[PDB]
Amino acid sequence: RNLRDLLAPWVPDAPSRALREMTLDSRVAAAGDLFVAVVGHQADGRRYIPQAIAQGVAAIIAEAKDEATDGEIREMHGVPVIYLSQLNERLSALAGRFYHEPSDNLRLVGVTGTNGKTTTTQLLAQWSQLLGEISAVMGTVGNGLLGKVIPGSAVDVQHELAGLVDQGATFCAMEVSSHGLVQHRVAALKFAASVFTNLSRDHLDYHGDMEHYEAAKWLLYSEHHCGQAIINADDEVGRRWLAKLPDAVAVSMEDHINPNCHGRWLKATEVNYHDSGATIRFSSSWGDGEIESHLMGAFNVSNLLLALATLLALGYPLADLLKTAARLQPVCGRMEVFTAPGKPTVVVDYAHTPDALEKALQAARLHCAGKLWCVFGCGGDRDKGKRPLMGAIAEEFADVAVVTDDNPRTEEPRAIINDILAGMLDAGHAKVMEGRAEAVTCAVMQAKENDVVLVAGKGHEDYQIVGNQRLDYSDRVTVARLLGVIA
Repeated sequence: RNLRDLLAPWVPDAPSRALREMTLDSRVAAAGDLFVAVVGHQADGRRYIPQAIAQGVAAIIAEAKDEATDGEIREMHGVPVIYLSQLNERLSALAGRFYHEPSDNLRLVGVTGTNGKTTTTQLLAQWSQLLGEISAVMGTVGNGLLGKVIPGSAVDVQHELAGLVDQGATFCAMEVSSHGLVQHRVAALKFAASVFTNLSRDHLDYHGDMEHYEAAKWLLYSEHHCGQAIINADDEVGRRWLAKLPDAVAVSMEDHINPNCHGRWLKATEVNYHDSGATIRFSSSWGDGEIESHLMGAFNVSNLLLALATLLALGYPLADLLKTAARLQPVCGRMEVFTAPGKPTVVVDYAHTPDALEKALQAARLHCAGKLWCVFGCGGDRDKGKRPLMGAIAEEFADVAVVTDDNPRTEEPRAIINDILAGMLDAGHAKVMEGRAEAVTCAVMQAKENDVVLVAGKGHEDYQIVGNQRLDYSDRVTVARLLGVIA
């Protein structure tokens, strides 16, 4: 890493300096570092140029706005200070070059949209790895090689990606936030593929507003190296964009493929939702097939189909994808199914809000031939507002509501339960059982073979907070033990 080589594409004959790390934060800028001084929200890193120099940085790259001409090379206390216009816009490119273009040295897939981003990202990484990649994820959860995810600027994005390259990653599935995209955080990344789980947004009922929204986003995407575009056609905006993008892949499970266009497509033709997952029959421009998914709900059918279409577009053979599909697993604590011979199906899900609980129950229902049971509670010493709403939801969308404890903390456990019951039309029809373990057991042992039991609120959060004590407890382990299987 040399300053001169670093800047060669933009500033000829920049001074030669060995560079250590690249940072935006003057507080950590150390001997040999490249400090980058940017202007943001009510912030100007140029203020800290003296501090960075005093700390022994090798060089500084700074925003030119109001202070210098683009490419102007200055010298302060012997330290090169090079000014660049539109530095925020160029930061990704600058960092890309600093870190030896990590996105040129693995297959990067970007996933954007409001729903299904996390799951689709995980499925991409999982499936590619089953096909022989060493895969990684970058997301809100965290970054890392698959199964080693560690819990944000354009520089951090490039740094992290370079870290993954160093660890031997050949494939990375990256969640891209709307905000991140707008702030140029992935501007210089070479995406092999871009997955659009949806393109619609709330608050755009005015035609003028939808037009502006689409224009802003279209402009943004036009400035990125998106690679192959894989678009959910069950989204209204998705369909409109597909009509303008003849090389994009159209994906649907609700009959939104237009065969007249002769483009690439993938669609579910039928789904059988059963106890252990979904049997998904699909047709595609690559051929037809059947996948045995071990994921639950209609949304996860969509997420799987998006991942499949993406990997097909990237050239992974259909036969190999089909051969590995049955090994795709649920995201940790998310609609995780446990089945056992002659026992009810049990789903462990993290849902702990009204909206999430409703979605979870709707998903579980699709796999439920018999009665749907819902075992849940609400956290103590937190906002009480959700309590009656979650009560109402369990009553409406499940057949049997089993109300129990979920991290009561220092609050009277039965008071929390009463708050939940208060939201129900017929509280008397709910089952109340305290001791969460006991409640789970009640449901599992009483449910019929063709019933489904949703155990909501925790996912893989393996503790129960009672008073001030974080007690060892796991829904997954409790469920597995009851069913005679291994969590």
